[PDB]
Amino acid sequence: GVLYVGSKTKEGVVHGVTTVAEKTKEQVTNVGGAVVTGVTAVAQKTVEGAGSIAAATGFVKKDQL
Amino acid sequence: GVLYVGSKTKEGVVHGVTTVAEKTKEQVTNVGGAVVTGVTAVAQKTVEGAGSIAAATGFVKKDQL
Amino acid sequence: GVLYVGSKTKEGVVHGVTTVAEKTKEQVTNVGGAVVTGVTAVAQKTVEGAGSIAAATGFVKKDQL
Amino acid sequence: GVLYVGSKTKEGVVHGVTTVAEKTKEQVTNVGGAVVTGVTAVAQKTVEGAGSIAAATGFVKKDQL
Amino acid sequence: GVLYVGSKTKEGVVHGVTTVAEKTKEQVTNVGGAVVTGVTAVAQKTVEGAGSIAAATGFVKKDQL
Amino acid sequence: GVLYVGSKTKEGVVHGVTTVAEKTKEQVTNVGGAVVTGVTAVAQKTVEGAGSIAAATGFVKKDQL
Amino acid sequence: GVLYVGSKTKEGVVHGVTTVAEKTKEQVTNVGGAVVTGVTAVAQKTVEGAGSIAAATGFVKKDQL
Amino acid sequence: GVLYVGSKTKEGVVHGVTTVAEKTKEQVTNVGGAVVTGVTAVAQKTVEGAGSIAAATGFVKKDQL
Amino acid sequence: GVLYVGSKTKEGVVHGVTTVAEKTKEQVTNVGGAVVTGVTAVAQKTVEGAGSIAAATGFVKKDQL
Amino acid sequence: GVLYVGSKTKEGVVHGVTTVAEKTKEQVTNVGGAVVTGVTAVAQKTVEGAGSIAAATGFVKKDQL
Repeated sequence: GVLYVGSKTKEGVVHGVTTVAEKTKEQVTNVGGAVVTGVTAVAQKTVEGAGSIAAATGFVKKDQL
Repeated sequence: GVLYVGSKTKEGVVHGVTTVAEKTKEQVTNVGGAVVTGVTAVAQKTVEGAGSIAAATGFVKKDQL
Repeated sequence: GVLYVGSKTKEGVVHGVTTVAEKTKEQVTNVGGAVVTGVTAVAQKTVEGAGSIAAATGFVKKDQL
Repeated sequence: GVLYVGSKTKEGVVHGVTTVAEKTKEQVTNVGGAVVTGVTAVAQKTVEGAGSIAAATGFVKKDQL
Repeated sequence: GVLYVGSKTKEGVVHGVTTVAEKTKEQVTNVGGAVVTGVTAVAQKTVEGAGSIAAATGFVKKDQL
Repeated sequence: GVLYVGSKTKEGVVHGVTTVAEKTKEQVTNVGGAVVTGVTAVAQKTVEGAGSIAAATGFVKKDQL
Repeated sequence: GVLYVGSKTKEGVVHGVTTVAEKTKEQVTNVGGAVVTGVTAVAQKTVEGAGSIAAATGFVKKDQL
Repeated sequence: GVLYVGSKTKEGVVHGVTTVAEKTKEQVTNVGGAVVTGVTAVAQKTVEGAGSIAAATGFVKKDQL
Repeated sequence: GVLYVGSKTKEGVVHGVTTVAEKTKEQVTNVGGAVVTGVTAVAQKTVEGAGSIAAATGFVKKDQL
Repeated sequence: GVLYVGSKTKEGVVHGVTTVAEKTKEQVTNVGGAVVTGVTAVAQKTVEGAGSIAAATGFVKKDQL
């Protein structure tokens, strides 16, 4: 069991990520893959089970078992 | 069991992500894949089960088992 | 069992994501894939079951099992 | 069982996502895929069942099992 | 069972997403796919059943099992 | 003299001031003065003349010359 | 004289001041003065004349010349 | 004289001041003065004349000449 | 005289001042003066004249000439 | 005279001052003076005239000439 009393629990918390990103003449050319160019924020508590993937940012899988 | 009393629990919380992104003459050319260019925010608590994927941002899978 | 008393639980909460994105002469050319260029916000609690996918932003799958 | 008393639970909540997005001469040319360019907000509690997909924003699937 | 007493539960709630989006000379040319360019807001509680899809914004499926 | 040609002049312009102000149990007790608690927006071009006051927000004067 | 040609002049311009101000149990007690608690935005071009005051926010004067 | 050609002049410009100010149990007690507690934005170009005051935020004067 | 050609002049410009100010149990007690507790932004170009004051934030004067 | 050609002049410019100020149990007690506790940003170009004061933040004067 789990018991909290009068507590202030902050679990999986992302506070105030400030970004001032100035670019000029940007070019991106992806080809059949995965690209992430930006602010990201993932918060998780519990992930269970055989063969599990959690908060996969930019994941690429080619499986041929 | 789980018991809280008088608590302030903040689970899976994303607070105030501020972005000031100035670009000029941006170009993107994706070809048959996955691209993410932006502010993202995912909050999760519980994920269960065999073969599970949670909060997959930019995920690419080619499976031929 | 789960029991809360007098609590303030904030589960899976996305608060005030502020974006000031100024662009000029943007071009995007996707071809048969997945593209995300924008503010996103996903909040989830519980996902269950074998072979589950949760909050998939930009997901690409080609399965030929 | 689940029991709350005098609580203030905020589950799966997206509060006040403010966007000031100024563009000029934008062009988008999608071809047979999935594109998302905008503010999105998804809130979910419970998803159950084998082979489940939840809050899929930009999802692309080609399955030939 | 589930029992609430004197509570203020806010489940699956999207509050006040403000957008001031100024564009000039925008062009979009989709071809046989899925495009979303706008403010979206989806709120859900419960989704059940084998082979379920919930809050699918921009979903594309070609299945030939 | 003043001459404009083909111009886009934006003089004294206040664009899109967004406010999400959540309060709880506020109390104000003014006594014989000046109080401003709110969003304000004043735009002016030209003010002329001896002894002039322009866009006075919260002004208090007791003059006994 | 003043002459503009094909220009884009932005004079005295306040663009998109975003505020997310959350308070709880605020109290204010002014007594015979000047108080400003809020978002303010003043834009001015020209003020002329002996003894001039422009965009006075919170001004207090007691003159007994 | 003043002459602009094909220019982009941004004079007296305040762009996107973002504030996320969370307080709890604030108290203010002013007595016969000047108080400013908030976001302010003043833009001015030209102020002329003997004995001039411009963009006075929180000004207090007691003159007995 | 002043002449610009094809220029991009940014005079008196305040860009994107981001503040995430979290307080708890704040108290202020002013007595017959000047107090400023907040984000401020003043932009000015030209101020002229004998005995001039410009962008005075928190100014206090007692003159008895 | 002054002449610019094809230039990018940034005069009196304050760019992106980011502040994450967390306090707890703050107390301020001013008495008949001047106090500034906050983010400030002043931009000026030209100030002229005998007996001039520019961008005075926290100024206190008692003159009895």
